[PDB]
Amino acid sequence: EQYDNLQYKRYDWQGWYQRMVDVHNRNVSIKCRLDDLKRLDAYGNPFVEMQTERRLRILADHRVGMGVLKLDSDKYEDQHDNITYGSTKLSELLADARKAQLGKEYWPSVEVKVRRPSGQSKAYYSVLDDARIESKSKELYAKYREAKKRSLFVTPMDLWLDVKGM
Amino acid sequence: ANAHKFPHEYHTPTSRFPTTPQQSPASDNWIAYTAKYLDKQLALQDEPATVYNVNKLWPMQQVPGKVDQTPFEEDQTWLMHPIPVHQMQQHHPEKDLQDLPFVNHEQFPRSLEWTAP
Amino acid sequence: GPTGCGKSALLCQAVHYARSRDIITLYIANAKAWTHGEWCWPSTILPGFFDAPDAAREFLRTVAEANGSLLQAWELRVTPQDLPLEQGEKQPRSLYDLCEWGHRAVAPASIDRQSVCIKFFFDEIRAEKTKPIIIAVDGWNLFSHETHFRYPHPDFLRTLTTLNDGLTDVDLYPQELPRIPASRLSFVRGLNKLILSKQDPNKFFITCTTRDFKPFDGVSGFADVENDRFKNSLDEYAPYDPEKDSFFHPMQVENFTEYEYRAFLRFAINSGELAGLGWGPMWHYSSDFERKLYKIDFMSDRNPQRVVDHYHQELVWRYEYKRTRQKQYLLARR
Amino acid sequence: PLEVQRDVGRLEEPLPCAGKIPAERSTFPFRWNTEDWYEYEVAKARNKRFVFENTNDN
Amino acid sequence: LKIAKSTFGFYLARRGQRKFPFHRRPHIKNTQAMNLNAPYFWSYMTAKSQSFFLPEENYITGDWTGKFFVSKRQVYTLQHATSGGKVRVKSFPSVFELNSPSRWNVGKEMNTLTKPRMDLIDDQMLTKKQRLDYVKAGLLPK
Amino acid sequence: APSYRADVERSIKKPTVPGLMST
Amino acid sequence: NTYLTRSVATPPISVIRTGPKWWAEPERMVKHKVMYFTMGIDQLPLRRTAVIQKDLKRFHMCKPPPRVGDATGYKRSRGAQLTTWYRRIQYQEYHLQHLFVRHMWGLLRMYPGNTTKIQGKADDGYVGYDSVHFHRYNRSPLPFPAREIYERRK
Amino acid sequence: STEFEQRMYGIRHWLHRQTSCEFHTTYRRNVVHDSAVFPTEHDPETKPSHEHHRLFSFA
Amino acid sequence: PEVAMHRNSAGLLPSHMWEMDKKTGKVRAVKDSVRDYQTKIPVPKWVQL
Amino acid sequence: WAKPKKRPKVGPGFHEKAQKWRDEYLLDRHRVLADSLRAYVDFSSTKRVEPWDTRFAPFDRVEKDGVYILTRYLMDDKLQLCNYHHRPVKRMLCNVGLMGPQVTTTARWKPYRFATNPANTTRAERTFTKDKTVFTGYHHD
Amino acid sequence: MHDANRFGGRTAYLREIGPIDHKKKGRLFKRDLPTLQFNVDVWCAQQTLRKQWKGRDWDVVEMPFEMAPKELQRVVPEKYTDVPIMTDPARHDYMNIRRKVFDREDMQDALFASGGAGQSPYPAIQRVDKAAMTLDKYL
Amino acid sequence: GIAVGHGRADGQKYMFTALIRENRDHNGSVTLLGKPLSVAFDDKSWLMEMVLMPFDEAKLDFRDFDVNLI
Amino acid sequence: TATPEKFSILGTTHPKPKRNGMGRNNKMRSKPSDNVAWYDKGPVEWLPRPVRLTYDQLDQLRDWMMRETIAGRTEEFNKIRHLHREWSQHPLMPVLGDVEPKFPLNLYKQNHRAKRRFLVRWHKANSPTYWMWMPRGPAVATPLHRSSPSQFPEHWKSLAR
Amino acid sequence: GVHKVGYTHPHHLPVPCAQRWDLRLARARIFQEYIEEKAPGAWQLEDERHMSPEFNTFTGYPMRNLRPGYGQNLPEFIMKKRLPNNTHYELFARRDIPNEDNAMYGKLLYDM
RNA sequence: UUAUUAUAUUUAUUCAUUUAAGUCAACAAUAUCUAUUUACUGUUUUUGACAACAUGAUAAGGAUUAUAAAUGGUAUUGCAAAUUUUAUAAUCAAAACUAAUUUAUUAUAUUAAAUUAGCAUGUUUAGAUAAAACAAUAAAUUUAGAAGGUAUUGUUGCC
Repeated sequence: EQYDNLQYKRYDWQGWYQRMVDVHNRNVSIKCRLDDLKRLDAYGNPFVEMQTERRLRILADHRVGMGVLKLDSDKYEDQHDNITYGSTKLSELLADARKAQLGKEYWPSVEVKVRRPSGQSKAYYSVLDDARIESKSKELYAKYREAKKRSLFVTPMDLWLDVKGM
Repeated sequence: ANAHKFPHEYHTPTSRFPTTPQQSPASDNWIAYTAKYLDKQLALQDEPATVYNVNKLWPMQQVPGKVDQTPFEEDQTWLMHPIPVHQMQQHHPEKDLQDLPFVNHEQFPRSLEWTAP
Repeated sequence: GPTGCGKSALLCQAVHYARSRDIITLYIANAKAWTHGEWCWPSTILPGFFDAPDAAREFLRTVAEANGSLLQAWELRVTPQDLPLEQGEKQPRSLYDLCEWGHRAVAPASIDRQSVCIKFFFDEIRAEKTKPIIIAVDGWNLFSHETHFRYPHPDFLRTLTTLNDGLTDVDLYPQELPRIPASRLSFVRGLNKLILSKQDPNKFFITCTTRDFKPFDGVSGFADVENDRFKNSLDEYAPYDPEKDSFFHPMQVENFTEYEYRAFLRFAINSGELAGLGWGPMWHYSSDFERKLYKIDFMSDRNPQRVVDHYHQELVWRYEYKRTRQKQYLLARR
Repeated sequence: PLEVQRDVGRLEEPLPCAGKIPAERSTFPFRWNTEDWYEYEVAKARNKRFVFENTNDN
Repeated sequence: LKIAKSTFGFYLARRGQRKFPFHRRPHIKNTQAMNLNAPYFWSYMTAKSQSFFLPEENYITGDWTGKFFVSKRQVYTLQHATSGGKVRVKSFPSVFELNSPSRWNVGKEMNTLTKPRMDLIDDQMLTKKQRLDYVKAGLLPK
Repeated sequence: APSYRADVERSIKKPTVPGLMST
Repeated sequence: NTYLTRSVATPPISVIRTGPKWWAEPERMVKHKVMYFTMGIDQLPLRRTAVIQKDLKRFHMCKPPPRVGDATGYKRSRGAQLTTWYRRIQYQEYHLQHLFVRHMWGLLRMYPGNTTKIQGKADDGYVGYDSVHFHRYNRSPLPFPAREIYERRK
Repeated sequence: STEFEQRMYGIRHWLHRQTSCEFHTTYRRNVVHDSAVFPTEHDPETKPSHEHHRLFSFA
Repeated sequence: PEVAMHRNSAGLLPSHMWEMDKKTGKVRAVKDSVRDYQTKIPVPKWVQL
Repeated sequence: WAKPKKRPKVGPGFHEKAQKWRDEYLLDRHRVLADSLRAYVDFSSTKRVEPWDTRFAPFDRVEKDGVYILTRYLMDDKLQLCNYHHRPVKRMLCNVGLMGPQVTTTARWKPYRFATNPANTTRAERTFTKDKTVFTGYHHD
Repeated sequence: MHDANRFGGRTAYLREIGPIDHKKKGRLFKRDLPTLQFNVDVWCAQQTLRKQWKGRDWDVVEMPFEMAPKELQRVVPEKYTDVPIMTDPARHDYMNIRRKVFDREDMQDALFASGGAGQSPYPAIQRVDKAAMTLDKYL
Repeated sequence: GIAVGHGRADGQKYMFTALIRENRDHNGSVTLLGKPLSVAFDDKSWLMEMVLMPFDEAKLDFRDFDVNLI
Repeated sequence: TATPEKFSILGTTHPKPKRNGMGRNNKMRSKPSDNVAWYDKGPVEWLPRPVRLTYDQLDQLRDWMMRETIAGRTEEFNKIRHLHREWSQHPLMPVLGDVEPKFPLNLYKQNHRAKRRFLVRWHKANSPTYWMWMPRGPAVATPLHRSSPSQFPEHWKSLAR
Repeated sequence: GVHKVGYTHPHHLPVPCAQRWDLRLARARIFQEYIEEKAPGAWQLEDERHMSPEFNTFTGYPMRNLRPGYGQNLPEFIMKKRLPNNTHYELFARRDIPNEDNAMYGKLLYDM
């Protein structure tokens, strides 16, 4: 809340400069420490547990920092309106973060970074299809032994690979 | 009509680079490719992926069902793809008011570390 | 071990230990050449497994010239005695001839031929059950992980008739097919098959995880090509655990201690001076050893590779002040 | 070195009262992780405003 | 200015060979309006997208008595080329018209159509001094 | 100040051929 | 050599004069050190030059020794012959560094830049992919593509 | 205390010459999250999708 | 030219509009296209005034 | 002040020299367009000289061996279809991915206007003498 | 300056080759610095983005909370939104959770509860015996 | 046991402070910006040696000292 | 359309000149410059050309010696060691009162390019073939380098008498 | 590799849980935002000159979007454009007037 | 050339931009005791700041006053406060060079959104010529202190 006490205090610019300095301060930084919400409720259910607030943070990614949901309402310039509209968007966010009270499916999915196929397991890619490879390779060399009679260099497309010619 | 033949000059505003090519049919990994083209007889069409969703595009949550592109790992792919360079003047939604780097308009002179409560 | 310690110096010794005792010794002087090489060609004999002829053809040459002594007396157990021999090519009756058979050929006939040889060369190394065999590969970590050779776009297998109606984006946008796991490399399969397949106490693996990766500190624009220390270095950016990404037992090799580092750098400069590759006549401008030892220990952490690069930088050490003071002390005595 | 009487006159001045502090690898020096060092320095810049001062403390 | 080529010579000063910021050069001198780069013939000096709507000057907002000339940002259409009526674009000295219509003009704004720097210069418009400087140049030799 | 003191023999006066252009 | 575009030459002293700026750039003389070192060639002129710069860099801040009137001028003469020596020491090394490198590229098969001579492999000036019709100095119309002096295989 | 605050907003008068001031008030406010208006109910059977979040979707 | 330069073909050329001279191999001139351009959509099809 | 001195009138009847000149120039604009457009298109349909620089690896390797193998077999028909322009081939070649990343880092490529020479450009005098009548921005031939 | 061996060759996007007539030839944006400077900032960012995305040994896989690893069985604040969360102070496990990767062979329980022959996804981990005698122990 | 000092060059463009403690186990290290002095200074001799002078100039041994620079 | 058969004032303007000076102000006619490269003078061209020795060359080179060490192809070395012995002898101490000529003052202004042009031309004439201040050849007693190639240790069996 | 991002609907999993996209959906609903269908996946370029500590001008926020083709005629841009209402330009409209004493009042009223 | 102190010293050079006029005065609408004030009408005699002459006024430019925190000047550079006595010349969208007082990007990768630059390939080559001593690194081929003017703000002086 900033009113002017300078050359901008009295005459005809008293209004529009005052209007500016307030529409330039239309924000109302709504805050609430999430841990405060971990109270009981008048229905008797625990309001917000670890399963719920987890959904809350991911619902407002950059907003909820340092464990305090920070909602800055900058829509309207009537500051009281920003309080009403701000509180409006506020309860809606709790309305959904409370969904994890319902069931397992409403619990958000914790993100787990799993390694690529580890080298130990990537080894088994080598011995994969042991029975078939020995059989198919045993023949392909024969077709190869015949093939190098006709030409100098043979392609994989000669022996096995099927490039879709026509 | 002939747009699908002409890939570039019809770049609508909502369209974005780097353009996502048509997806290789099921070449999601090497086994998917090898079993499809090199070794058809291989039993494992695709190695067992996670039953739960696997968002490789982390942390950029992309719309599902959309043919999506993993950031290019090898440089050769980065330069050769058609990417525009910023020829014309630069514009940004917020600081277009502050016209240039030189002329920084300040509607109100406040300390650059003025933190609105 | 840490990147740039005595990672491969152990290996080169391990072979010198082996080939001195005359045991047959396979040695990949650069596992980079296979997994990170000039080109990668599908093996013609083998379906779904790829070959790298640049290193294979060489590997066949070296395994011949290296163990030509034993491999002559090393008779071939299981391989067809009817491989297509050119006009004037004798039949292989010892493996030594089989490796001669591949690399001694006029390309591009060698490429199709080396794919067969690398398929059967191991067929003898595996079949053996008595002759002790030692397998060494400098850079095993490259064999377990992917290879920068990427599978070709499937349209290369469709023999595209034309472009406009080709429905084909190989010309327009380079898109990345998955990398080829080095375990699909037939020669690496030759090794990897022996690792899993048990009952082979004849073959042994003394291997070294190399770490020469392009150092990335969190932000790295373009390198300065006027002076770029890592252009020939490898580009992985991949964290490697030998535990979960191999079967061999970890032998953690560490930077020198001040004991071994001492006897090394004592050798490194003094013996170098004796061969004339040191200061020589202008020695007295250079500092003594204790300063040269102490200072390098500071800058090098006693890392053997860094020692070399820092030893080469005794040249521009600007703020040495021993000799200029010592000579002034000598002139006082005089 | 701290306990070394570098003094030429006052070799009866004591070592600093902590001459036996324990040196470990975790605490000192501060050799830290690169990408995490980003995550710290960034999150510091954004969380400047998220001060909740209206509390029930003493 | 040293030579007031219009009413705006008396006011503004050359300020030397001043280096304005890019794209903020004050006078909109589109002397590069017609520089034909055939490959980019549809992207050069045109709408960067080919799904924009035509500019305003190609259209009529209200009941006009009549425009003396239609502006140079107007884009030429087939209706322009086929109706054939006198279509005028402002330029020095007085005005330029498209008397000989063609379809090679359809789709390009009038900026790319006219030639701003007419090669034929006026020995009449330039005093003995400024003509002399053209004589040394070889643009107006003697 | 003199650095790299050495005792090799002297040279011959005028050891370089004169320039391409001069007065 | 990744640099192949046309070049501009500067006399030895006009480069030697830059000292620690480019001539005695610390890492540069470390480069030509290793290159000398690895080739089995003794790095005698480099370490001969290295001490020259290292002393000059260390003492570039001080005043010149007080010019007291000496009718003999021996000090001013000694101030010159010791200098022209130092220049002649770097003259040899400056040429020496260019000698081996171009010859070195003869061993790695790296085509040097334009107007560049490798003793045996490119006796006269090599010029490929220039900005002009002809060899800039020999007035020979270039062949397309850029002519090659080494054998194709590795 | 509102009696104190109106001592504060009167500081703007008697400030030293050529010195404007701005106030950053930060007051706790009790807010009712009445579930009657905002019900924490199950998902909609037809889950909305990206098709419901183009431009002007808020409109 | 950025991407699909090779995709262009002589089939895209409106060769009948102009005339070619075999000696120069170039376009000496062009004929009149306003008179003989008979296009069923001067205004597009879905346009109905 | 060099007090701003007037330029005289535009001259009597020069306007007629204007409406004329601008018009029949805009007519010339057509043929130079029609000529250069053809030159651009018919350039795109022709073959180019190979964009790679044979001097540098991996294109020093003999035609029989090396990346010339995959160039000759796996993609041969394709590299002729793309007409050997230096924009598609470096994109096609990057797709095959059987040479790794050595397209950009290792393999050095011909300069731009050296790579727009059409096939059978033997004399190096050629790359600079491309015709001047056409306005293309040096994509033409 | 724009010597084509600069900036990984990507300087070729900004180069007007030859004796240009500064007035008529030569694109404008190639002249002003900040546009040249803003452009290099794009490409230079790519190499970081490339290298950050070449080290993606881990693959992101969501998981219902109940059967996730016991490391992430707590509230996990999003990145850049809190002081880096050391995994477990009491367990002497001080590693950023966003940096802790879990092995695919470790988690074939839920992720591949559809495994049938549970090895069929992947064989189990062969953990090294860190206690019995080996060359490290001089034996 | 930590002593703090301040250093400035180029007027203000460079400012570093050097926390220093006595690493009793003789295996102390000098580190800078979360990396050993090598990685920050790119293993350059003529720079890493300047950081060494203050230790040797005072006749002390840096193996005892643990110095981080901020 | 139908491009008028004779153009009224398109070609009827004034002729335009083509620039005929290969350089600044379009005046510098072709003439042998100072930048000319005398390939004859010594194994390197004089003047030398800008030579960069990047770390890619070294590491590639280090692989190269891995060949001529084991392949025994020591000959390619034997050009070097002789190329170094000749071109690295101790440069003789110049005699008192001798110096390279500097540009004589007052002949031109200080800013006129005639300052550097003379220095370059003087440094052209003193090609390394004319470098007499440095000794070399057969008569110079080489105390540092061994004389014969077999004295280099790769022929250690022959060194053993 | 270019793929089709999978959305396993949370129901048909062994142990159900709200997929992360569902939250990303449920967020955009609350704070009315625009989910772009044609957003590229490869283009995750962060403003390095600002959001990295080692750089000189570390502001922590992404100042400029490194999309070079970004213009004001774009649709998404105009959604986020700042209207000039009550900005620097308003102040300059009323304060930067020829006779700065006239903004205070009409002069006649004063001389009255 | 008189008995705490250094010029010899690289790094550069092709650069241009401006449009199509309009000042002869002031006027609460909500929540404070009521005014239609709702829609507060009264007909016309001058020529400076201009397209023109019209006094002042702050700059560019180095050459001989720091050893324990400083390298840019006043004589004057378009729009400024007493000389008036032809005359609207002002930015608005879409617009045409002749101009002394200017870093333009030179061959691994190159146009994404208010409209933005196609000909000049020719040995980083004529003559002219540009700018440093400052958190960097060049410290000497060398300095107060004697000198004349026909001019008389003084050599672009006069004769």
